[PDB]
Amino acid sequence: LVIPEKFQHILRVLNTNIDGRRKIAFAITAIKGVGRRYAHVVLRKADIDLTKRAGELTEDEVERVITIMQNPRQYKIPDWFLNRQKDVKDGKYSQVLANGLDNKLREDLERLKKIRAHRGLRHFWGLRVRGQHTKTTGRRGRT
Amino acid sequence: DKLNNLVLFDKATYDKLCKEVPNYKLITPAVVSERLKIRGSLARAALQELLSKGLIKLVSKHRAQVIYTRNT
Amino acid sequence: GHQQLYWSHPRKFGQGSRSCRVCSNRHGLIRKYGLNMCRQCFRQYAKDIGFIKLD
Amino acid sequence: RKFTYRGVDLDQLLDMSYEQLMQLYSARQRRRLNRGLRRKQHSLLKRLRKAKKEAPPMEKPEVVKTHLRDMIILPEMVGSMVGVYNGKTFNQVEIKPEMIGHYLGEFSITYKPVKHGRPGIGAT
RNA sequence: AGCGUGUGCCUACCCUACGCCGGCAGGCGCGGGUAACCCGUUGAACCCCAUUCGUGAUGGGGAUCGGGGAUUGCAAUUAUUCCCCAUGAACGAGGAAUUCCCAGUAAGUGCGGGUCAUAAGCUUGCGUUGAUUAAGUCCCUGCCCUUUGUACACACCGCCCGU
Ligand SMILES: [Mg+2]
Ligand SMILES: [Mg+2]
Ligand SMILES: [Mg+2]
Ligand SMILES: [Mg+2]
Ligand SMILES: [Mg+2]
Ligand SMILES: [Mg+2]
Ligand SMILES: [Mg+2]
Ligand SMILES: [Mg+2]
Ligand SMILES: [Mg+2]
Ligand SMILES: [Mg+2]
Ligand SMILES: [Mg+2]
Ligand SMILES: [Mg+2]
Ligand SMILES: [Mg+2]
Ligand SMILES: [Mg+2]
Ligand SMILES: [Zn+2]
Repeated sequence: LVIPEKFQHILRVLNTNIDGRRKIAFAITAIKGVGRRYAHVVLRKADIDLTKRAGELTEDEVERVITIMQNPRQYKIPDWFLNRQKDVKDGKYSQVLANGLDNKLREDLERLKKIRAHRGLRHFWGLRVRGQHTKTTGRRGRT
Repeated sequence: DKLNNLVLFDKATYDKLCKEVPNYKLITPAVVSERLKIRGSLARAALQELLSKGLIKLVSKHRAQVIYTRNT
Repeated sequence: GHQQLYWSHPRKFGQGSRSCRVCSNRHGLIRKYGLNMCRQCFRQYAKDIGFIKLD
Repeated sequence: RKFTYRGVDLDQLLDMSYEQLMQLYSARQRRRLNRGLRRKQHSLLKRLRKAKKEAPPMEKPEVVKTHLRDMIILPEMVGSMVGVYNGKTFNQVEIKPEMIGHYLGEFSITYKPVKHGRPGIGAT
């Protein structure tokens, strides 16, 4: 129960800071694009015990987790689990992560804006997008 | 203020647990967590280890509450 | 021609496919037990139908 | 730089049949195509093809007007001028290759964006 | 657990057991019920017993958005509804003011009926767990009586005086 001599209080994974005091399953959800389900299935695929903290892992385990996370399709992770199934531009299934997600959302908004679809116009104006009523709600953030 | 509790035992805290906890007359993961600046999970693990070693009696076990006591 | 266009819109479901059997009104319709009456006509004819107020 | 729809460029899209295009589309478009198109959509497609055939080699085709706001933009429509009814006026839209899979009604807005005035006496 | 519904003049639209396929929404077969007969011994939810977390806007909360899949429809875009990954906002018990309630009651928790091609954050009912406080008063609010005053009777939202 004593802390190991080599313990990582802070980890640097994918330009993200991971708190080594949290359990490994929930520690890696700090990466944008990874949730509880995806983190749990990745760790179950890596054959890593879920009863240890993030800082207790060795470098081999960390790099294995990163490699499995980058390429889910290689490690029998199903397509329906992925969050970027059937890309519009290239048609490839994948899981998009911290910065890639940030620019992929930007490209998805730019596509709608340039083509002048109604949803893109709503995004440009700053209004609701999924057909909600705006008369009485959503006042916060407006003058 | 913020409450920063240890998640893994240190030398001083492990010595405190091994020396003073078995004499508290009322041992509870919340009590050990509050006195030793420890998280609840580490306190539960330490109390289970002490119970396994036989240094502490168990009075009642429940999911909400576990109660320990010093040996007679 | 006109024969095709007139009344062409399908009316197999919805409020436009049902009406009261007494006054031909489409609002407040009662379909339970196949009554097919609006609430006002039902309140007018309840005693004749056989519905009694006990509570 | 070259346009590709899910890894397929425009020429192959034009060569593909409807069954091949069903797998490229999304669930709603696939279901719509599986249920089939009716007479009016075929008439609109025929009119668009007729208009595009008669265009001069360097000029745009003549605008074809329609009320069909639920028509799915097929790859054969790219490069045609369609006036879409919005309830009051026919708005002119040129089909771009990036419009494949959307409806026509998404590109002719049905309301005027709100610019607010001073609130009246009845507001508290 | 309990109250109930279920294949319809026009009228298209019922409740579903069992086997297989799919990870899920679902899809295929093949049967029962016009009903104390079938769904159904209605294996409901809170609740109970264990596991993990540990005062951190946190594994609390789930708003807003991206990408996919499926069902109802003639038609789903201004997202019908449903499913899966991802994103993860305010909110740490709420000012002046104000509502309802006296026992199987208040509150917690689910389930039926109405609307219903698609369908409940509403309503109308049903159970399950189950209390604190009180057996008084006219202080507030309101409404009744009796006495009393009136120049009011379109009845104080009245009548009426002087610049
Ligand atoms: Mg995350
Ligand atoms: Mg809406
Ligand atoms: Mg608003
Ligand atoms: Mg959070
Ligand atoms: Mg959270
Ligand atoms: Mg979508
Ligand atoms: Mg509208
Ligand atoms: Mg989620
Ligand atoms: Mg209800
Ligand atoms: Mg219903
Ligand atoms: Mg209502
Ligand atoms: Mg009083
Ligand atoms: Mg007097
Ligand atoms: Mg008098
Ligand atoms: Zn009637």
